[PDB]
Amino acid sequence: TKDVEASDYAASSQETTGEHAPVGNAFDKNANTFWHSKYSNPSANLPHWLAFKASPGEGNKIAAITHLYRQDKLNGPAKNVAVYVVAASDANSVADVTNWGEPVATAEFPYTKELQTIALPNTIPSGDVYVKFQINDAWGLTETSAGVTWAAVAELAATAKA
Ligand SMILES: CC(=O)N[C@@H]1[C@@H](O[C@@H]2O[C@H](CO)[C@H](O)[C@H](O)[C@H]2O)[C@H](O)[C@@H](CO)O[C@H]1O
Ligand SMILES: [Ca+2]
Repeated sequence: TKDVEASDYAASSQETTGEHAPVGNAFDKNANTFWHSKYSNPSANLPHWLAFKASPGEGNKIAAITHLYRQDKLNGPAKNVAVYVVAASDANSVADVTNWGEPVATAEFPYTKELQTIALPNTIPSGDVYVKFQINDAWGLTETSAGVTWAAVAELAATAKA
């Protein structure tokens, strides 16, 4: 698998007050930086999401989404998550996508900071697509604690069959 060019980043919210965690940090190929949902007041509640345009080249269809948690500490990583994909011809930009359709994939991540890979069905649109990665709930401050209400992602990407 090969990494797919990403562009046109969007997020349901982002924290820039309590720390510097804007949406761009989930796409900069740097495991030491992350996007964080907004938790300073007025805070954002679940679900949280990130969205981007994936451009695998004409003729190709993306194969998977990868997710890398923040790497400094465990602080309630994503648990149940969902992936939406729409053809790029459906809207002018990521921000113009109103209807994401049914999820093409769901996963329950284990309690960890290691890289997660979500395989996508071979029936999704080929070509350039808009992608939304959505965190519906989260792990707790420990593995058996009540789930937290925020989210953080160090790296998000699409891959394609090389
Ligand atoms: C600054 C710090 O270490 N704070 C701790 C909390 O961690 C922060 O949590 C907020 C969300 O509430 C952000 O996620 C931020 O990035 C984290 O550093 C931690 O959740 C609590 C409980 O252990 O202690 C705080 O001290
Ligand atoms: Ca990063």
